[PDB]
Amino acid sequence: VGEVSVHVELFTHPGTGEQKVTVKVVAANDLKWQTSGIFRPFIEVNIVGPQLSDKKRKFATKSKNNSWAPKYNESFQFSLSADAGPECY
Amino acid sequence: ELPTFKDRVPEYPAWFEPFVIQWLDENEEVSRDFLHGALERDKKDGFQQTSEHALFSCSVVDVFSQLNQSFEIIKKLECPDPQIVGHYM
Amino acid sequence: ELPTFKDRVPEYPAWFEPFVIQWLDENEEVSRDFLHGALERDKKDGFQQTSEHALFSCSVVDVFSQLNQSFEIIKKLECPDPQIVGHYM
Repeated sequence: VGEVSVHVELFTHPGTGEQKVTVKVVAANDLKWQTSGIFRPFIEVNIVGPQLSDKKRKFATKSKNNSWAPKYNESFQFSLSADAGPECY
Repeated sequence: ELPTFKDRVPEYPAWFEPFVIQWLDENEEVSRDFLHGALERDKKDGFQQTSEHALFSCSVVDVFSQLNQSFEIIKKLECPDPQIVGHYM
Repeated sequence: ELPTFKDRVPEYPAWFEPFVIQWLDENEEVSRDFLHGALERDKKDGFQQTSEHALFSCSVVDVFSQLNQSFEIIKKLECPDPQIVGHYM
């Protein structure tokens, strides 16, 4: 229904040996959503995996008006657990 | 970085070239169908200038976005065979 | 106190943070203009010691006073996001 360009950097966090996940949301494209109104796309990013109760599971880009190919260039930083490896997420 | 293959233009891109070409084709069709969408939106909107300084209407932005997405994929391949690159280009 | 948001570091400080930074900016520039004024008032006072046992001159005091008035305006926000705090700091 479209696509999202992301650049993602796993950091086995050079400051801690936890894992942190930088997610640069670059853009979306080909969004199948030529809507009955003002389209205002934004991109939610969520991390999924174990031990996330204490952590910010969700981010979102700003919205972009009337844009089926919205650029964002917005960089988020999830924390994973320390224990569960990146393959648990 | 092994001497044995720093001594060569890498041969592996020649394996993938037919697939990248097929992808470039698919991408052209997707681009030309996206274009008609982008234009039909803009035309139905009566070609509003994107803003009072973006003197052009939105379909330009859509189209170049599509093209740029398309280009950036190719560019990220960084194909080390300049003849395969010339062919892609 | 709703469980849903007791579960979380409040996200609202991310909203205000740019306006706080703007404030910190207005504040610094005011503080640097103030600094020059204070130094110059003290210079006009020939840089007398604040007393014969308070061996520095008054501009030092004025500046720390200002910096503290300023810091306290920040501190009075008690932003529950410590990274947004870290940014202010």
